[PDB]
Amino acid sequence: LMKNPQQDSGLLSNSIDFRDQNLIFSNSGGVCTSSKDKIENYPAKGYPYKRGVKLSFGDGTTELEVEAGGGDDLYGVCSDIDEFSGMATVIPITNNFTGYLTLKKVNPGDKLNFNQHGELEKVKSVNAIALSKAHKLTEDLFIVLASVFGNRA
Amino acid sequence: LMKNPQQDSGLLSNSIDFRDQNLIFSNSGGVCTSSKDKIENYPAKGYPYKRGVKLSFGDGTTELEVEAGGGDDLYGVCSDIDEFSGMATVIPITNNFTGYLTLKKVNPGDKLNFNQHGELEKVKSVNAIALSKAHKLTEDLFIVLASVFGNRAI
Amino acid sequence: MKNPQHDASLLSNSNEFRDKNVEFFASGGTRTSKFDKLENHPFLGYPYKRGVKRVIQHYEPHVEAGGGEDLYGICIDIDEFSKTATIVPITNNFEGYLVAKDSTVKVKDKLIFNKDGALEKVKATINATALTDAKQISNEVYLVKVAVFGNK
Amino acid sequence: ASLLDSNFVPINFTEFVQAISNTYKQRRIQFYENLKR
Amino acid sequence: LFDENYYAKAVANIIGEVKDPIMYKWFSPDQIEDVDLQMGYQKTVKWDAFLNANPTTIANEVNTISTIGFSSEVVRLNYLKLQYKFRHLKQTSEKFYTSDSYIGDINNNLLPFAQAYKLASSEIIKLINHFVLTGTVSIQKDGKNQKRLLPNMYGLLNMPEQIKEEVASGDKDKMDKIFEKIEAGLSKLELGDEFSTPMMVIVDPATSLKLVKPYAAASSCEKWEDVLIQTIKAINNREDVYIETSNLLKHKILIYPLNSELIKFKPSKYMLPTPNEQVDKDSTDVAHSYIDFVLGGLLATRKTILQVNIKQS
Repeated sequence: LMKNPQQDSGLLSNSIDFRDQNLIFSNSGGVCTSSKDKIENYPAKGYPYKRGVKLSFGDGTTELEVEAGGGDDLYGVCSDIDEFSGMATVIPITNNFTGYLTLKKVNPGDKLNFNQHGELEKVKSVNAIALSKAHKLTEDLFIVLASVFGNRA
Repeated sequence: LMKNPQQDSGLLSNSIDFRDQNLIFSNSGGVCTSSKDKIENYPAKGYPYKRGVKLSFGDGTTELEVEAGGGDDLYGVCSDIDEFSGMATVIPITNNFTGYLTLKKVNPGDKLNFNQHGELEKVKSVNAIALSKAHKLTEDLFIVLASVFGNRAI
Repeated sequence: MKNPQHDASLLSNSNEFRDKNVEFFASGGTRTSKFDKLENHPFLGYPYKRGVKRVIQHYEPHVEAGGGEDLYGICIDIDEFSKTATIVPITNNFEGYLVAKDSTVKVKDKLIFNKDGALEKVKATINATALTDAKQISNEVYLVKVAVFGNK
Repeated sequence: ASLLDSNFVPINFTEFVQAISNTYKQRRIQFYENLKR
Repeated sequence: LFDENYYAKAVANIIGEVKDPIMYKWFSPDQIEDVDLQMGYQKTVKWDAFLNANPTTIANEVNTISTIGFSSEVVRLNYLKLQYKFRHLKQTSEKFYTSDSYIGDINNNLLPFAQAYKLASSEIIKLINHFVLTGTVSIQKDGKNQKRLLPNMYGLLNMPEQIKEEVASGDKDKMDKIFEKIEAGLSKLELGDEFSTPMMVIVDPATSLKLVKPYAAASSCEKWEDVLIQTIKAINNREDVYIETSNLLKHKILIYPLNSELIKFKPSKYMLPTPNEQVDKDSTDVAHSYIDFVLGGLLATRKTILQVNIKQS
C-alpha cells in the first residue's frame, strides 16, 4: 500500500553481495529507461503504484485523475508516486515500457494483459510479454518483469 | 478513532470564550478527579480509548491485554492511551468514574450499560447514569458525560 | 482560415485571464512534451485541427483531412506560406482542442475520427476521449478538448 | 545580490535566482513604503 | 553568466517592467513574512486550556476536585511548486523576423523571448493573485475543473470556520438588508484581545457602487459607506477602516483585520515567477522556456473573517 516500507527496520542492511538486490517494492521506474521517453504526472486516486492506470472523471469541479484499471479503458502504466503531493507518474500506453509490475495472485514468454484492477495476468488486446517468473514480496503481493509495447489487434 | 487528531488543523484556535470548550476527543481523564484514585496501565489490544475494557488472554506466551468490551466481562474504563508504548490507562470498576465516554450510535438521568464493543447504550449489571445529552464529534462518533459507580444487583 | 484576428476594429482589453484559451488560433496542445515527434508534410485542403491521412499518387505523398481506417496523424499547426502541416503521428499520443462533428459531444464520451477529419461519438479504431464539452466558437466549428492515445 | 543594482554580476543561475528573489522583496518593500491609503 | 547565456540577461533587463501584484494591497507590511521553501510543509504548535466542570466548593473534607483540561494544536501550512512552458523565437533568428515596427511572426504567433516571458509572467501573477484571493486555481470563469491542491491550502474566501452571511436573492438590491446581514456578521466576529487594529473590507464593483448612495426619507451628508465605517469602528476601537474594490470578487463582501497576530501570510521566497535554466533547442528557430512559481502559506485564526454572499436570483 506504500512505495516504501511503512514500518522502520531494526537491522542495518549489509552491502556485500551484488546479486538479486533489485527485487524490492521500492524499485520505481524501469530496468531499461530511454532518454527519449515520454513521462506525465496526474493526480492519484487510490494507490495505482506498479499498476495500469485509467482516466477517471468526477462531477466537474476538479480535474481528471488516474485510477487502477485496465481492459478497454487502459491509458498507461504507473511507475512512481510522490506521496506528499499525491502525484502519479504515468508512461502512456503509446510508449514502450520495460520494468517490474504487479501480477495477479507464469513462465517467461507468456502473454499478459491488464485486468479490471490493473494487475497483469496470463491470457487479448494489450501487448505484454513476461520476462521472468513471479516474485513474491508479501502474502498477496507478486511482481514480474514484463515489457509493454502497445495494443494488439 | 485517535486520541490526538491524525490530520493537522489548518487554523489557529481562538482562545477567547471559556464556555463549552471541553467537548473534544483529546479531553483525557475525568471532569472531577480525586487524588485517591487507583490507576492501572495495561498493554492495549486495539483502540479501547474512552471505552469499557475487558481482559483478553492470549496463548500464554505473552501477558494479558485489555480490549474494548462489556456485558458481564467488563473490567474497567479506559481513560487515556499512550500511543508510543501502546499503553492503556484503566480505572477499575470498583473505583467510580465521572467523565466523557463513547456512546453507541439520550437524556440526563437515563440508565446506561456497556455493549460488546465498549460503547454505552440506553437500558442491567453496571451502574451508569448519563449526566448530559449526546454530543457528536464525527458522523459515527458520539460522546456523553456519564457517571459509573460500580456494578449493580441482578 | 488559421489566424483571423488580423481583421479588427478596436483594441482588445487585456485584463481577464479566464476563458481566454479556447480559440481557433491556438496552435499546438494544452500539454506538450519535449520528446514529442512532429513531422511537417504538404497538405491539400484545410486539415487544421483535424485527423490527416496519407495520399499517394508524380509528386511526393500529401496529407489530407480524413479518418476511419486510413488515419495517419493529427494536424496541430499549419503554415500557409509554405503550405505545410505539422502532424503528430498516430503512434504518439496527443492532448488538445480538435474539431468535432457537432455540439453533441460531452465529457466521458469516446470519440472517433470520421472520413471528414472531425470527431464524432461512437466498434472503435482509435482511443479518443473527450475531456470537455464542445464549444461553439463559430456557427459550424465545434472545438472540444480530446486526449488521443494510440489505436484500439 | 539584487537586480535593481546595476553592479551585480551573477556567477551562475543560482545567484541569478537569489538576486531575483531579493529584487522582488525589495520591490514589495518599496511599494509598501510608497503606499498611501 | 550573462556572456554565456543570453536569456538570463534578457530576463534581468526586462524584470523591471513587470507590475507589482495587487494582492499586496490586501495585507499590511507586517502581515507578510517570506519563508525559504519550494515544496513541503511547515508546522507550528499552539496550546489551549478549558474548564471541564463547575468549580468545587471547599467545605469540610473533600477529595474530588473539578479539573482544568489542556489541549495541543498542530497547524500545518503546505507549499506547492508549479511550472509553465512557453514557446518563443530563437535568439539567432530575430533578424529574420524583424519588421518595420514590430518583431515576430504574426502569422504563426511567434514572439521574442523577452516579450513572451513578460506576458507569461503577467499571466502567472494574475493567476497567483486570483489564488491568493479565492483559495482556488482554475482557468474557467465558471470555477470548474479546478486543480486538485494539497490540504491546508486556503485563501481568504474559502477559509474554514469563519463567519459567513447570506443575503437573500429577493433582497439583492436592498442595501438595508445587506447592512443588516453585515451588522449580524460584525456582531458574530470575535477579535478578542487584538481589537485595536485596522480593518480591511473588499467588495465587488456593484456593492461598491451601492455603497456610495446616501443613507436612508433619505438622509443627507451621510453615506452607507460612512455608516459602515462607523459600525466597523465601533468594534475595532476607532481604528482605520480601509475599503477596496476587486473585480475578482462576485457579489462577495470580505471583512478582516490587518493584524499579523490574527492573519498572516508566509509565502515562499520563490512564489513569484522565476525562469528555469532548461531551454529546449532544436534545428528550427523555435525554442521553449519554463517558469516556476510556488503557492501556499495563508494562516488565519478561526472566526476572524466575515464573508457576505449576496445571492443573485
